[PDB]
Amino acid sequence: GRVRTKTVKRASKALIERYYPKLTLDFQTNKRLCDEIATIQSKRLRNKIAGYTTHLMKRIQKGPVRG
Amino acid sequence: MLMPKEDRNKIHQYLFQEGVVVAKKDFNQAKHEEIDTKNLYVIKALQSLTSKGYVKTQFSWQYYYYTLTEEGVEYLREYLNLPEXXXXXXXXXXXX
Amino acid sequence: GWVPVTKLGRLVKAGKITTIEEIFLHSLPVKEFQIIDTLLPGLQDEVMNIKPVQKQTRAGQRTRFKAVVVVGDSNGHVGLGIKTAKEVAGAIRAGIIIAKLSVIPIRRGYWGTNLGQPHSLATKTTGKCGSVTVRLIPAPRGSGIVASPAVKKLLQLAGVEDVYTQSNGKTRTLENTLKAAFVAIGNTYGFLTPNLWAEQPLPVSPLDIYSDEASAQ
Amino acid sequence: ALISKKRKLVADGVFYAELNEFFTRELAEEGYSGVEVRVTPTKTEVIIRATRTQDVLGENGRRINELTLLVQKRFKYAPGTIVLYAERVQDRGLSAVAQAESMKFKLLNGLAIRRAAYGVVRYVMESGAKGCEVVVSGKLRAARAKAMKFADGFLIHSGQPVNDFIDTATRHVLMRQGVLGIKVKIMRDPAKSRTGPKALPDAVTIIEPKEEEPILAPSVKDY
Amino acid sequence: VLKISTRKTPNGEGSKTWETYEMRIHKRYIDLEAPVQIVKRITQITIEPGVDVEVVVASN
RNA sequence: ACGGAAGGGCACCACCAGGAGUGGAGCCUGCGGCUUAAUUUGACUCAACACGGGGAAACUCACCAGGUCCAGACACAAUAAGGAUUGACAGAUUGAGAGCUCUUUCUUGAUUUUGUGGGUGGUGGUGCAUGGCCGUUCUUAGUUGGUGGAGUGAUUUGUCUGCUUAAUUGCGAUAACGAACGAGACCUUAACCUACUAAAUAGUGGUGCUAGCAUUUGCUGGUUAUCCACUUCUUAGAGGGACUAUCGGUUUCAAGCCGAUGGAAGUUUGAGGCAAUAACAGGUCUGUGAUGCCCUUAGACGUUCUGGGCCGCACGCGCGCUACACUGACGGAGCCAGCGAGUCUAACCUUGGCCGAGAGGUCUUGGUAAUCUUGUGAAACUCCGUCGUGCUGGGGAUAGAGCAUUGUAAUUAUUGCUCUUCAACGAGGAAUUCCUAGUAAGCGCAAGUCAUCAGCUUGCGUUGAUUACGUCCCUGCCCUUUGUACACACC
Ligand SMILES: [Mg+2]
Ligand SMILES: [Mg+2]
Ligand SMILES: [Mg+2]
Ligand SMILES: [Mg+2]
Ligand SMILES: [Mg+2]
Ligand SMILES: [Mg+2]
Ligand SMILES: [Mg+2]
Ligand SMILES: [Mg+2]
Ligand SMILES: [Mg+2]
Ligand SMILES: [Mg+2]
Ligand SMILES: [Mg+2]
Ligand SMILES: [Mg+2]
Ligand SMILES: [Mg+2]
Ligand SMILES: [Mg+2]
Ligand SMILES: [Mg+2]
Ligand SMILES: [Mg+2]
Ligand SMILES: [Mg+2]
Ligand SMILES: [Mg+2]
Ligand SMILES: [Mg+2]
Ligand SMILES: [Mg+2]
Ligand SMILES: [Mg+2]
Ligand SMILES: [Mg+2]
Repeated sequence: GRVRTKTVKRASKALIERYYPKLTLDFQTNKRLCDEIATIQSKRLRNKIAGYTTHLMKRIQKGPVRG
Repeated sequence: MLMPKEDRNKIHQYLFQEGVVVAKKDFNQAKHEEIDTKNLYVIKALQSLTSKGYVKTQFSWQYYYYTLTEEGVEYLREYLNLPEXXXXXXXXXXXX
Repeated sequence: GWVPVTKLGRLVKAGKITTIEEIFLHSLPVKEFQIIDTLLPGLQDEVMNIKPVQKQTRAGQRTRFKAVVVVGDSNGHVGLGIKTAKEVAGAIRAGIIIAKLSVIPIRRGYWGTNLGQPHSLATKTTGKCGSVTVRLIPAPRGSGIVASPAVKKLLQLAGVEDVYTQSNGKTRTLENTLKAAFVAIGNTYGFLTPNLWAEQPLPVSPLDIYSDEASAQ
Repeated sequence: ALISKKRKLVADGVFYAELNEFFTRELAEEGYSGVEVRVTPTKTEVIIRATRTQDVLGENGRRINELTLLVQKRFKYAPGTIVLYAERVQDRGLSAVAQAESMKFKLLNGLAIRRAAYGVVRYVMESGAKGCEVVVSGKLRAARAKAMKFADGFLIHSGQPVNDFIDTATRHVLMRQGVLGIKVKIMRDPAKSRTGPKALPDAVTIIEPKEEEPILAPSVKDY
Repeated sequence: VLKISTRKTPNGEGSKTWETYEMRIHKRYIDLEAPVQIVKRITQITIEPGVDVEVVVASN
């Protein structure tokens, strides 16, 4: 199954907190934003982050998310 | 090792004219690469030698590396000629 | 350089606290071992033991070292530190740290005639670290510390000149004997003699006096 | 001449291994770490990295000359078309081989099992590494053989970066009774990588934003 | 892709596990048309360990 | 640690739903047993038995019957230039052009011989003295600090009820907070790219020159460069690409699971590489000029040479191969792969021409290779025809006779060919192995081995499904609960 790891989610929270205005609900733009404000050592990882970060946004923007 | 001296000469001439020996672990070879005597000779000619100093022995990938020490070249200056090589000088380059 | 992380250490780093009795008086804890470091240098340290313990892992075995350290000047202050770690050296160091954050005050007193500077104990005290109990009794001058080698070193660094020891229980488990020897002389400042009957008016604790110089970022 | 490229590059890789083995035997007492090899338009350059270059580049061209002539005879090089060079080292504390052989010699020079271990460990660690692990197997206190592990710092073991950052060396040490094994492992610092990635393939770094005092009320500047 | 496939084990005990090594040989060519100075310069100015180089005359 | 106790989970080396079989037959092949001059030897439940890359005619080669050789270094000491010592034609003698031994008599010169010391070798023992490597627990998910909490202490918590996941994977619950190893990331390989950079060792369109059917312009070929243009197909550099996207149903409306839409791709995208801590007297001294100790070292356990043996056959066992046919066999005919390999001081891949029923032969050729073999025209398969259920033309064992190839050497048949002999086998008892998508199964092919020999293995692609999309009933494991008089830990 598809469970995102700590290093992933750990990054998403970290990104979101200090970049909420800069980020959107769209995967591809966010994906790009990662190349600027973060230095990720591989593409799959970077997308995976960009993907979960975009996931939280799409529910953050529907009510405050626990952490 | 038995062997004649006219074969035992060329070995000791080569062991100083070049100062080092190719060797290779292969008995029954008949004739070295350079040295026109048995490869068995050259080996057991330099097994007596290193067993009494003079030259050092090194074995890797089925190849002895026969290197002549200090006390060696003095066993040569009595066994060959003069008193005044190879491993001492000669600087190549085609100079052209 | 030591960079304080507790309210206490700041006042100690700054110079707004100059002696340890200030802390014992206000019963403040102590969490940064540098506090007592500054407050009390030349505090000699003897390690008394290193026995190995063993464990059983989800497979075979697991073996590692245990250090017991006492620290003190020899003028009223002592510490006992038990630490066990993966190597000798580190198991020791940590012990010394843990011995110092442990450091305790001692009411030394006269056996009888108060002619010139205490030599034994205020009163009889006793402590018990599981089964082992050590008892300390005041003693004439010249009497010396009458204890087992390991209790004597402890009481030495505690700055004691003479005392009598009765000891009970399995005093072969070195760790427990000492911890009671410790609980013993630490209790000397609990025993309310009639000279402490006088009423004082309670100091106000350097935490409020130097409150500003105790505040952080 | 005239050899299949498939066979040549292999045949070459053979040569490297045959050289590297040799030089490890002869030049062990000089702290030999490794060699490069360079085919050039004429001249072939055998480059010897060793932490004791003088006992290699010997008595004014000697010693290394033996070592050249020992080569021209082996692989049938016409003299001069092959030339042995000499390097020092890139800090022996970071090379497993130079360390491996150090445990060998130290143990050979009679030293103590645990001391030899930690002393190597602490040299690597104080050579700016990220970690070090030295594992001695064999007969330590005789009879039934055991194995001891002396590690300090940080290691990984898993995927690719094991090949990037950590290099190991197993060396056979011949002892009074049997033999022991010397497996030194040295994980270097990705922070200094230079050639390759500068972090673990999962190190996420986030550049910190900036406090802002917004409003300012529109306005505009002209030039 | 050179392929060497053998058993991990020496002797012959244990599960029948296999390993497979590779050597990857990469090739390419570039064609030039240049004379006296540009020919001997370019063979040697462009040189690098591990990289086998070879230049060809022409015709047959 | 264990348990013939409890609760949870996970796993086609577990079962459910099934597929394919194996166990029955013959042959191949390994193991035992037996036999033998020897039938060398390792290994014995998963984790010994087409394993030791163990397909052995010499070799290998360790075993059996016999014959040589020193390559017994150096050092001390003794004989010896009234010659230490070496060699050999002949004959006798021997499998033998071994001068090994002997008959005669020449030779050759300090290099050898004798002895003690000391050494060199050994596929001789010891894997229960080791290393190195490897198998296994492990298709598993586990391991460990710092600071704080608990306990005299060993310890404990952190490392968890629940839910989630392939995962100590995560949400969360939280006397813990924050982290490192393992898992994940990572790497490889396979899928998409009309976007970039390119191409006579990759292709394509046009153009010359030329062939044929048609002739209404056309359709189909030939031409290694006729000449030009390009990069779709091929190759490989640089990047792009997916994140489980988007919507929807569930759920602490959390991790996540499910569905539908698109998408090259939505099972960790598929498949591998790597892989922590700790452990086992698991295998290997017969891989090693890796190695302790013992053993032996010139009537040698060293080495080499001649021949035999490892394959010897009342029988037990395992891996296989070929089959019982009509969804087939045989004969024609159609004709499509991918992974691969290949000759320098050498005889490897071999087209083509001729010869030969065949196997194979002979003269040439290209290729150190995206260039020559080779579009590796592979088999399954497809069409048409013959056979017509009969141990039949299914099946091809056993055996006779002959021709060729490898090799010094084919007998105890190396292999290949041709004719003839035409066995058991009519679906395989009790049992039992393997598997979830280009998979299973069927099909062959290259590569390892290799002088010759694959019924073995490592990979490759061709044809291509039924059944599941689950559970703990069986069998293993894992965590937790629990008992213990175990700790050399239920051998
Ligand atoms: Mg009692
Ligand atoms: Mg990791
Ligand atoms: Mg991994
Ligand atoms: Mg079933
Ligand atoms: Mg069957
Ligand atoms: Mg059968
Ligand atoms: Mg044989
Ligand atoms: Mg033989
Ligand atoms: Mg032998
Ligand atoms: Mg063992
Ligand atoms: Mg974890
Ligand atoms: Mg072209
Ligand atoms: Mg054309
Ligand atoms: Mg669809
Ligand atoms: Mg063997
Ligand atoms: Mg056999
Ligand atoms: Mg038939
Ligand atoms: Mg047919
Ligand atoms: Mg019939
Ligand atoms: Mg085989
Ligand atoms: Mg219990
Ligand atoms: Mg218990």
